[PDB]
Amino acid sequence: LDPRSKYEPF
Amino acid sequence: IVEGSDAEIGMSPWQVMLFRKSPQELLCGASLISDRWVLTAAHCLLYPPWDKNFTENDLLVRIGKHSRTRYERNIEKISMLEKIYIHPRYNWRENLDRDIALMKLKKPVAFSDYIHPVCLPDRETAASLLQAGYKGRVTGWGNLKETWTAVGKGQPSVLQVVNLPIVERPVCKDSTRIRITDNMFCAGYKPDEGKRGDACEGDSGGPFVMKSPFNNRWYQMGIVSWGEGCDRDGKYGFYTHVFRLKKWIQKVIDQFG
Amino acid sequence: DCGLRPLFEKKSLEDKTERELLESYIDGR
Repeated sequence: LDPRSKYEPF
Repeated sequence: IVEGSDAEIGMSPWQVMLFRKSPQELLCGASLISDRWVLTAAHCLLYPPWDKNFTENDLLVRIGKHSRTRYERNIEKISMLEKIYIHPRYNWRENLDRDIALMKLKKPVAFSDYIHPVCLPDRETAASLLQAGYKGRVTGWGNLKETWTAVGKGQPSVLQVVNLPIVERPVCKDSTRIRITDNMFCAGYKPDEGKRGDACEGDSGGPFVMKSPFNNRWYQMGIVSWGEGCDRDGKYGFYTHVFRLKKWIQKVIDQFG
Repeated sequence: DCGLRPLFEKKSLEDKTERELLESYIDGR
């Protein structure tokens, strides 16, 4: 889920 | 890299930028583990639920890299993959395990003061070093603060360095709520530790190389995979067991290069 | 030659935050 999270990025 | 500091010319000659051609941009970083072989997070190459999914052509790779902005005219490198290689038992579905991928540099790079390889562990090294409290250093150009945005507070000008301790496996299972496997490890100081730093957005794929006091070498102990944010008093990043999966790592090298 | 940064080790330079690395394997004071 990579590290800034589910929902996608900003 | 949350709370870290700016690199120095030559201090991580194995850090590579996973820069897609167009939308001309950067999704991650990886590391130089041969004349022509580069390894990274899998999430960094194949994520369905966000329909992330690339192919050689899709991306292009760069080296010699200090400033995250420009064009490192004659210290930098770049070549495109010949073939990407992921790990056939990867969990983008569950917790993102065996978060590992490798890429047979379409062609081969020739090293210098600015591009030089990293070596992979041996149980010996995989084991003197991968221990509670023994710090490791994580690099990149990732997001200076939790997923947000600023040539400031968003992303750095230059390459970011942080060194973090390993987390007592127990404590690790109690930062998250994600089913964490004996294949992933966690870095980063404690709430109480009174000091902070971490890895953030587009830090991913980025290395977790430590230094063995035995031979003064740099051993890529980890590979950036996940977090529930950036620099939370209460959690620790989660990296890939480069050695656990060192097995696989070998097979594809010895079968296609 | 791997693991040996040609701008430090490879000519005994010591990156300003590496010494901090060591004092964890043998824990400082």
